Amino acid sequence: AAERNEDEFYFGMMSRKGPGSALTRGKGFTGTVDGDRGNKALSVETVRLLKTQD
RNA sequence: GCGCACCGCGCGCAGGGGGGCCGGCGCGGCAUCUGGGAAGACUCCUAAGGCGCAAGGGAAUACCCCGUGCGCCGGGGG
Repeated sequence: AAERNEDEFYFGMMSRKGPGSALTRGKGFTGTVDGDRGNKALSVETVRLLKTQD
């Protein structure tokens, strides 16, 4: 954290959401980067399929 | 009709059959009036925007709140 480069660029930054700050995260601030549970916003046709099943 | 005063009524109670059919309650209609809901698509349809589903974040942690992907309607213009 001391010897980091402020103008650094990685291409995972275009596909990840950073740790933020206490002001952009607020009470839900830990110092970490969130990960993916594999959940997704599912479209309306396939939810119609899943609710005919239900 | 028994017990209580065999110098008395009435009383504690078992309950027959009908009565005053007095009022409440129950059920049935009730031309209207009253209230609520539904309601006509000219009407009302919450606004120039809203709604739904699925994910994401936060909690008064039963409720609720905020703005990503899919859709559904709408206003305006046309």
